[PDB]
Amino acid sequence: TTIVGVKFNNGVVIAADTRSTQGPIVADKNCAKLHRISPKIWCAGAGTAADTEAVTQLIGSNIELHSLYTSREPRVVSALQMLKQHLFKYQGHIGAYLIVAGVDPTGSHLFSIHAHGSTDVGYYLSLGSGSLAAMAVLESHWKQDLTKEEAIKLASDAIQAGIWNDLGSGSNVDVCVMEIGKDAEYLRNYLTPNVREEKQKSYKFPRGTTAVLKESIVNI
Amino acid sequence: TTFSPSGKLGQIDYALTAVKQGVTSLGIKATNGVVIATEKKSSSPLAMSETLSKVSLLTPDIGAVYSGMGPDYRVLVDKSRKVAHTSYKRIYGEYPPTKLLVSEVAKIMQEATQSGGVRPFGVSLLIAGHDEFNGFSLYQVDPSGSYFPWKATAIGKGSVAAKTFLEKRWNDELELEDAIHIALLTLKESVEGEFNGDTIELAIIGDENPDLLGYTGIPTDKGPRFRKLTSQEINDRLEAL
Amino acid sequence: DPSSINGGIVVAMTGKDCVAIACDLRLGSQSLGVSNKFEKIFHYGHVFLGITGLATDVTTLNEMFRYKTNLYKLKEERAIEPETFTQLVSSSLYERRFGPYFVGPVVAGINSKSGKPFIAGFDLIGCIDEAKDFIVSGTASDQLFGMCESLYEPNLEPEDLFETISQALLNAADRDALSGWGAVVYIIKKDEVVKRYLKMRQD
Amino acid sequence: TSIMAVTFKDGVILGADSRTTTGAYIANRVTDKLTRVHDKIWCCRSGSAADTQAIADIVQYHLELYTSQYGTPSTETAASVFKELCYENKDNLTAGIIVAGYDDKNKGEVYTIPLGGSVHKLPYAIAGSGSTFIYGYCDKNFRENMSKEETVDFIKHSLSQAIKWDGSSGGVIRMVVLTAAGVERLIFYPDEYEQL
Amino acid sequence: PKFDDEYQAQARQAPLNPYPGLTVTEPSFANPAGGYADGDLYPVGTSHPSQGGMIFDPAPRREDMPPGWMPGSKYDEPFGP
Amino acid sequence: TGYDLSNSVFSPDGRNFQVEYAVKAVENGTTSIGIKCNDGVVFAVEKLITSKLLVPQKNVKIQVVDRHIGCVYSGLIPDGRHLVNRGREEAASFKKLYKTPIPIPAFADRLGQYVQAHTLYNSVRPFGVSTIFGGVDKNGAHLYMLEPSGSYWGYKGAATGKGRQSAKAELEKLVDHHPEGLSAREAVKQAAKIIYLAHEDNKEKDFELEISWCSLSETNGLHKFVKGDLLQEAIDFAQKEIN
Amino acid sequence: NNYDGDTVTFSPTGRLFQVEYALEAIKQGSVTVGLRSNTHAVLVALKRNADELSSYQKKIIKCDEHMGLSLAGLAPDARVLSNYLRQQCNYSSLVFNRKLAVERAGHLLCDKAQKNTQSYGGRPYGVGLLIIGYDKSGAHLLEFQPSGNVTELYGTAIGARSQGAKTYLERTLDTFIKIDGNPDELIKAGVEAISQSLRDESLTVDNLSIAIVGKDTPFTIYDGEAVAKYI
Amino acid sequence: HITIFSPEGRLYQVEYAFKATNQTNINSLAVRGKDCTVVISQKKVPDKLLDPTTVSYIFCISRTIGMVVNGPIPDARNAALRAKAEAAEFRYKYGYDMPCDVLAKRMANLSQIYTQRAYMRPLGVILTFVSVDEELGPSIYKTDPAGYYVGYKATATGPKQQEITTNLENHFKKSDHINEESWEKVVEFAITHMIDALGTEFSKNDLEVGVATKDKFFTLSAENIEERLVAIAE
Amino acid sequence: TQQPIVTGTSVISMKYDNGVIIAADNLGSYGSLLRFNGVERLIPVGDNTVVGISGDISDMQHIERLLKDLVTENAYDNPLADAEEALEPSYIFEYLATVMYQRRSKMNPLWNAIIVAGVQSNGDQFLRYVNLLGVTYSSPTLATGFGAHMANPLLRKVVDRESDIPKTTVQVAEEAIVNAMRVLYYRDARSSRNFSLAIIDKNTGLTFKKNLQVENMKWDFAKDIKGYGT
Amino acid sequence: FNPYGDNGGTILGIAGEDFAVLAGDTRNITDYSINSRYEPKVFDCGDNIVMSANGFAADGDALVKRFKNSVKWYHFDHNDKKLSINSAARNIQHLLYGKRF
Repeated sequence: TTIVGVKFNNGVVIAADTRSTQGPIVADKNCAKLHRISPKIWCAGAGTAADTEAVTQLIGSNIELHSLYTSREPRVVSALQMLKQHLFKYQGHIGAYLIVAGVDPTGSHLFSIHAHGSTDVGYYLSLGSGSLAAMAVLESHWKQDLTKEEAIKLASDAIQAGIWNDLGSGSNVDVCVMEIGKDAEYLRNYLTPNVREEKQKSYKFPRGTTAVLKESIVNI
Repeated sequence: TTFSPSGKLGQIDYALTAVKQGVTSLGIKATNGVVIATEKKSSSPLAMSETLSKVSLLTPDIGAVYSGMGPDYRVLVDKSRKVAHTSYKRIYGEYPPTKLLVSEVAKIMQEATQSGGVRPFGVSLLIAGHDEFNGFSLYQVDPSGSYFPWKATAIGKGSVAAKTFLEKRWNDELELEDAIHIALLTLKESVEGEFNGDTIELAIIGDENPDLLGYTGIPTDKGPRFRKLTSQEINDRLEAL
Repeated sequence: DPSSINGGIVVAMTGKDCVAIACDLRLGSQSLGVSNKFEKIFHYGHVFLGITGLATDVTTLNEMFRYKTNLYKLKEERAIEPETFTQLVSSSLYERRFGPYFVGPVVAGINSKSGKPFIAGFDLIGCIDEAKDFIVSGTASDQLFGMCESLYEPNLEPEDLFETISQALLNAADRDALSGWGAVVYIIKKDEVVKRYLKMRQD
Repeated sequence: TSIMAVTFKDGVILGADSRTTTGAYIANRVTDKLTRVHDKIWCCRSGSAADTQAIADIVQYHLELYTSQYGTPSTETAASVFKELCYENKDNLTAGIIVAGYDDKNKGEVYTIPLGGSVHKLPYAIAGSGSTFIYGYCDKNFRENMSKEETVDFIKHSLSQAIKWDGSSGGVIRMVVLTAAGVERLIFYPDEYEQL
Repeated sequence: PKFDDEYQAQARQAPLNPYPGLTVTEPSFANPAGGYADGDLYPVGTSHPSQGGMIFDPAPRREDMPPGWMPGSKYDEPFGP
Repeated sequence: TGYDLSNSVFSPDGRNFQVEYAVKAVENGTTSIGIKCNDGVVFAVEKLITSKLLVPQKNVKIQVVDRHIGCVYSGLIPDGRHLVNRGREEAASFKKLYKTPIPIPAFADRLGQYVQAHTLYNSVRPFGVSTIFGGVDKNGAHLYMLEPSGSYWGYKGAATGKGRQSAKAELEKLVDHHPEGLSAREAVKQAAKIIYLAHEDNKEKDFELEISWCSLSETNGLHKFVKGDLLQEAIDFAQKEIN
Repeated sequence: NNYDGDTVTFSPTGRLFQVEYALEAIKQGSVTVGLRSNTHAVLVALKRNADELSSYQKKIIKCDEHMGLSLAGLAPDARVLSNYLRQQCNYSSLVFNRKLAVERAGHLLCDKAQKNTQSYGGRPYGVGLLIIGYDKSGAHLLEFQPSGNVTELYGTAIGARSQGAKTYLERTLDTFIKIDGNPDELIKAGVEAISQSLRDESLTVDNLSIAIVGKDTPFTIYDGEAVAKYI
Repeated sequence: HITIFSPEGRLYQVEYAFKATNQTNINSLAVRGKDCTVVISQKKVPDKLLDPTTVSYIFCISRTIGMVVNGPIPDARNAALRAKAEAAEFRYKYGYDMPCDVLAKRMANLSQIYTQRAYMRPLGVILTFVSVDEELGPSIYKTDPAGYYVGYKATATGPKQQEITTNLENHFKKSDHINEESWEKVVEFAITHMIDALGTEFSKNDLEVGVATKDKFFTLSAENIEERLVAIAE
Repeated sequence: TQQPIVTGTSVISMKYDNGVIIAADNLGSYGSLLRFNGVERLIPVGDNTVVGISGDISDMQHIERLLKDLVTENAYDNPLADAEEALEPSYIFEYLATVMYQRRSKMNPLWNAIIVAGVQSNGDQFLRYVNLLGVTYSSPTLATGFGAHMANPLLRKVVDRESDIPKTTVQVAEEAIVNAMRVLYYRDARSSRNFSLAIIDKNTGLTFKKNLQVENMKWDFAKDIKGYGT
Repeated sequence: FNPYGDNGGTILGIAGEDFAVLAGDTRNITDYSINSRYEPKVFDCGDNIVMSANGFAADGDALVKRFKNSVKWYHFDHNDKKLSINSAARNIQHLLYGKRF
């Protein structure tokens, strides 16, 4: 997996690839990895995938409840605190590693959370098996006060580096742009650099090729 | 809370009396939406009435209004939100339909009606909501936990007059804006004091509102169907009235 | 290994407007084959759930989902849809995060309202693997992935969908030691379901 | 990691490096290891990051409640809370912490809480994997009642050597100066402290 | 001299049950300890008296995988190599 | 009256009648006083000699908490012992979490919360004692008086019990006469005189005077009992001022 | 009145009726006398028999070699309080090798008894106890009452008609406290005091029970033939 | 005798709890400036043996939130301790300083809990929270024993609540926040409303003043009160 | 606690004709790193008792807090607590031993070895040892850690049996203790030059000589050694 | 953490007509070091019984203290009556087996 977060002059952009693998096999070529904790708080996780899903679901539900209770837009730090306390309570057995980015009345925030409950502030972050390849590009090309377009290009290209140079990362690039003044822009399959090679032949079988012993109609 | 010799639950009738002492609240079903309305009283001219909304969101498709004791409504509402998330959405990945959430709220209020050491809630709710399967819905939930669906209904001190007015006005072919017009007229006829966009408040369960979704780029997600009408939106209609 | 002890296969595919889910019938204890009637495909209304892995967990989850889906049907007055059922299965699997069932489920069905084919897969602890083309689980996951990738193509009509899925399952099972003894293929449509038993090698 | 705290004539200067590593990989090269547990009380995190951050949040909660109920705490109260939390969970926890703060009655104070969970007042304290390389330098160069500039230069040189020798220490040298005047953030970049 | 692991990212998890939850594979249940006097209870002191076919092909050990890893679950390495 | 057979009740006037009936129990207790010094606080209490069988100078009624807090009370004596026990364990807990001895204001807060808690539930009786307590901490000397209702204030001088009115009048005259404040040595004798004057309206029975005090100078900040030479000096001073 | 029936209710005058009736419970019981010198402490008890065919109640409970007590009022409450005192002294011995000081024991019983007088559902102990013991600080004698009050005393008498015994003890206070080097005269004074509380009855080898503890005397109870020399 | 419905639908016990709020016989005022919020409350020291510094009803709940209580001081201190615990809990649990109105809401919910469970009596106190919110600016939130709460443009409470309320209403209608430029000016303004409405001139000992400002709520000492009073006399 | 991290090495003590002498160095070592040199491991608990502690320093501070709480709670409702019914060495040792054994039984042991030295009110010397396992014993001389091997023979050469105690004066015992400190400094790698010494005497009470130096070191023979073999 | 040790002591009980003898050495040990020359491990238990709990010293002390408590409670209940040797044996059996694991 390859995630990157990139803060820019007026927001933060979080990007990820879409390949999902079980063992050395590509279980899904177009897995969506960016998850809403809120309309303007988005996360993407590594490690035990099921734990990332369950924990993000829990935190999103609790945060929407709290936002309704307080009648205030969620703070990114609220999600950070709740997530890190929950992960710490289990002493890392939840195994959820996340990059959480979002926008709130206090500004644009980019954090990372580790399974044992430690967190980090950052201006550019990377995660997953492709973390090193993406971080190489981020280090080479990141600068203070990137524009939104430069930020999107930089995040997309770091994810592309992870895609090209890591086996556990591939297919398409998902991008989500959070900006201070307006709604988040989720860009599903922002880049599609890995279109499918065409079949040399159509391997459809003539009907009747299979041998059938019995046939029945099921009363559903 | 125990049966009296006549078979009535003793303290529930007192909760109903407390509800009757509450301010008028309304609900009207159009063919393409639902309106819920209520007047909001003020403790003093200095109090910021805009701080408190008697209408509240339970789920992006469900909204609630009440007549009776306000604090009871507030605690019942956050209990309702908690159950709607923990008990249904945490499992099925979707918000409970109006029928299911109404049932859970009725259960919450009925537990107090069937448990010692606690008095029943002193609020009657009108829970408007929408479903992909049941369609639009409007339910009145009483202190006893008894809930029944209504085409249009009114609760509070103006209950009987508002009900007799709705019985005249309601018809099977109302659109949402006609329902809003009827609700405005009915609630104006029941408000004894000043009537303007700040004393009245409205909410509608209508078509999708992607402008309120807060994010873009997901075609599948639709956005809240519940939305409150701002003071200016209500003033516009009262001026056009 | 609890997942490899009993073997078994499940594969699901989406046609143009229909889905197909198929499984092998072998049940055994590693080397020894015990029964040829352990059907791993269960249905709850119009949604079909195939489960590979430890057979005790397969049966336990069949009972659990029968109970939960019957209660859903009664108190909702409507059958559980494939998406809602997928969420229910995911939540139920994660409930035992630290004591998990050693199973891989596979959901297949057609959403009654939209009429759109739907299939999804899972890991031991409820990682949703929603996919648009086909889902694979069992001891022959590798064989089935390769075979379905080679054969499957979009918008297969029910007859060609049957042929493709049956050939994929047959050729995948013939190369898996712990799978076989016949297979059953369900062809699921908006208004009917066809169950067919395939002839194959009995070794 | 290279943590350091040095009391001086007008208060205490707390300093640290910014490099965090996961094995040989520098997972974060500009991290801030100094934490404000209270207005004039700052702690430094060493050992497990998760344990140190949990302890810091619990101590912030306890000291906020103490401030609201009993008035402003001293550095000693903060370090005592640290001590109780670390000791009652010493088997689970793996955190060593330096607590530095300024109170007018005591001026600058420094307590160090090694991995065992004991409490020690010291004129100065060094912690982290990089401290091992500057025990001799700090011992031979520390002086009582240094001036602010002397203390800043002393901490700069000490952390410079610690960063030079420890692969797990590096990045910018950050310091917080606690004094009656206030709290001052200071940052010194590699080309500044490496050319000493 | 070891490197610092502040996040415990490289932290690795009696012997471990190969398949958690199943007591039938629990080490203390798969191989229970004998009674202190089993030597006097049974004559010889004991209450009691593979994979890969013809082809040489060439799972992880729960004791060196991270705590969050569940055997057979989908897991993505958080930090890479 | 009504509305006074239960503890957790407000009467139509908004009055917790059971708390007031508990207060009336304090009004039947023996007089106890406290006085703040320039650098300390002094406690004194009447001990009525019901009979000659009582062992003199062994049935103590002033109690220490931790080491720097002194407590004295009037009313249902076992209730005061219960309150002092709770205060002791609260001080122990505070000294366990933190390390400084519990500040007198913090201890007063703890005791006020405990006593007020007993006025919340139908299932528990209010405290039948009004307790005078204080001590020395980093911010000098403090003196507090805590009522059955859980209310408490910081006092310059406090008096509770049957003779509370005359003791209060004499404490007012005391603080008026000594605008520059009292020393510990002066205040011991002064409190002895105040207690002796307090008994004069309760003189139907004999009594024993018990005095205690804490000071930065004369105890180095620790609570101690008046004994021997100083005790007798105070007794002669009080009797001379009465004669 | 309406405030009598609950332990957690003050009367309008601030009285706890439910505890004063516990005091009446001791006023129901038979007399037991206690007195001390600087070196010895003595208990004297007039036992009761339900019928001419029935044996007498044991009114002296031995804790251990340095401490013991007597009863007045409800015997089962005495059982409970005495076993709690035993638990406390035993705990002190195990955890500190320390003889539980008699004042410490008195205040522990005070604290335990106070709890019943404040929390609902509990009943005040309808028994009063006289506790004697000898420790590093000399001989002691304590008076315990249901209200929780515990008092250290030279001598006292609790139970029916104990006022005469207390009057005699007050009269002779200056004498019996002087008794030194021998327990005989102290026991004689105790039996003389208890004799003041007898009406239509007299001290006899079966009615009377005597106990003593002191420097040279581990807690011993004299009864039957042993008490014949004092009657 | 307990919090249950009378046949009229009224909770007589809660109504009695309201009446307990006037036992202390002290009045309070809260006003919002452009950038600050101010509290004025009467300090009545009936006994000369009291230490006036310890007689207080204004409470520092957090760095930003101050609270003012009318009613018995034991219940006021219980509520203040509970509010402090809630604020620390929120700061720990959600990672940022507690909003003033959200604290008002949880305190109202907690008070409502007593209004429904017969196990415990309601607190006979009315709480007034004041803050300069991080987002919403100056805030005043009065809370009732019934569990009812609402934000205010200005607030007065106590036996003579109505007179202060009338004066505030007249001032606002003749002019939502006070146009003064510094917190001292608005403190003086509120003191003048206390002087006019109550028809009484206060000594520096009779007044308590709590001023809420960005990242600081603080209570004025006696000499600061004297400064404000002389500025009024100026 | 399962493993000691920061530790104080050794404590020695012996009883002489009128009381007990006990000493301990002021160094707490973090492994082989002589990290903290200002630690005080002799804990007075009265004019008649001093407690020497070894092992984990954090557990030592916990035990010191326990002793402070003992002293505090003994004075409650105890008007005689300052002259009789005061805490004897026996009571302190018994409480400590009970706590140590209980912690052992719960598999959460205090990794300390504690020597409680003092004099009972009857004048009899008290000197007993207790370790993490709850093992307790008394002897005319006691030592902990390397003291049990290095120092203890030296002290036993002075008072080998109970019959030798009345023959041993203050000066003889103090010289023996100081010589034992010098030897332990020579041969114990965890030891320090600075040590504290406390004397409890039935007549003159507790004397507490802090920060003493090891003196009269012998090193001048080292100049003749020329390495291994040749 | 190994919670057990061996303090190297020996005890010896001999019985015959008219008498019973319980003898044991006073040496106390830890590994190869002598802890103390005179630590009695045979105790006069009162009631004309003698007890010893040789072995691991801490457990010996604990068991002896527990038996003292039990016999004293027996005296509390059964009117200070003499405890028999068989009753003591059963008491100690129940003490020992109370910690079977």
